[PDB]
Amino acid sequence: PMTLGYWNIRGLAHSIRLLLEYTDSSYEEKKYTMGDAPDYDRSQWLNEKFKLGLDFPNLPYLIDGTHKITQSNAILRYIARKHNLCGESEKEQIREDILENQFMDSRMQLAKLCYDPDFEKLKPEYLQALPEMLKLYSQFLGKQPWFLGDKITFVDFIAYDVLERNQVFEPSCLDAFPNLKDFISRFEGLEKISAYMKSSRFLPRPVFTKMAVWGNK
Amino acid sequence: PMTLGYWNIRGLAHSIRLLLEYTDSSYEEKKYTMGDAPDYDRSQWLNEKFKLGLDFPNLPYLIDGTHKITQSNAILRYIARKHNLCGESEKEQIREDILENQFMDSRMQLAKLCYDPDFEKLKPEYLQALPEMLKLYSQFLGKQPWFLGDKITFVDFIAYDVLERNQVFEPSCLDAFPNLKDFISRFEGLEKISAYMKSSRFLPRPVFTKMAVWGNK
Repeated sequence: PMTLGYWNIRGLAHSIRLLLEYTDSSYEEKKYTMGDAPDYDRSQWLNEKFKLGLDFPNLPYLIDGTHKITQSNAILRYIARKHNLCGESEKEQIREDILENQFMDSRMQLAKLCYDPDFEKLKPEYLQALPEMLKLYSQFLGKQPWFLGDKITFVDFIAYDVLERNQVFEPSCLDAFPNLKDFISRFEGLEKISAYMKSSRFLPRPVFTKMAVWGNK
Repeated sequence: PMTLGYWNIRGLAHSIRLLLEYTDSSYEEKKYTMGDAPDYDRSQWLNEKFKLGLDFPNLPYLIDGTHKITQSNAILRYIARKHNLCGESEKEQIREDILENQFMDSRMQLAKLCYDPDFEKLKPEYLQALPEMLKLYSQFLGKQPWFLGDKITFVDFIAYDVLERNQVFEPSCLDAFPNLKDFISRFEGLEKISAYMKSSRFLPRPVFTKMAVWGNK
């Protein structure tokens, strides 16, 4: 079937794995392992990086027959397009493109902090800015069950990931924003998702690679 | 008409401006100025940041009637969808999604170097890495006039920007990659483009904000 290659990490493959699971996609996961010692060995990946036929070899990568895809957003969009989990009106396509990029911005702010040796000094700073961020997502979701209204689409898999992951980092962050909390419960409530989370193939942690100072493994 | 708000910089608005000119779009530019002294005064933007009705207030923004849009890729996509400067087949949509994100990564590698105070120490590393980056883009463009084949699309506006920008940073970088050189020439040769470049509203520099150690103004 399909092939999803990535580190044995949650990271950029989380929303991908959930969507594949949700759409009932048939796939195999090629999971790469990293070293621990001062040399975080990546030979397992680098050895076949150029032998899979990728135009821009990267992790994660999806291979579906003739289609070799890299870049997590392109991979999501690909599966999304195949199952109609995309925005329909231009109104919805706009929100989609905004959130797709907005979440990628949020995702990267956590990543920067969690890989920085000065994590301890920088963390409080992050936490003070976090509620401004969460407020805008809250404002945007409103009374809607999903981010583009009534129908679940690919952005919700992205949203879930970056929102839920912040809740592990700082457990109480979403408490002031009920609708965000409910979103997380509603997503996890979805039949295909809950069933997957109760399986042994889940993998919600480690969040980051072994080189991170937080959420590393 | 439309409104494009951004710093008085080339930056992330470059490819949007070009695409607006090319599509014959009518628009006004709300350009913001930054401070000089150790306090890079951004009050000009900050004062109205929350008064324009943006969901996720940010620069650049595009307001088109009821449509308020932030995130440069969402703005590009909005205009492109309007004038059909997008990919049609899934094959084209894939290359489009890959490229959008791949170009965004390239754009960010240069930005990080040029805003870094250790710029003079880091520049050598970037330069030795650049020739792997451009080769992948040559490989991908091949003998096609534009990145999705024969029809020009939005990714070409992104492409031109980051490729041409590297040529300003390092004049000889595209030397080994003729098709990339020709792409730049072909892009600049487009009627609406050349005309715009010969106008007083072009603004190809500064490349980065006043805080950049390179390309700053």
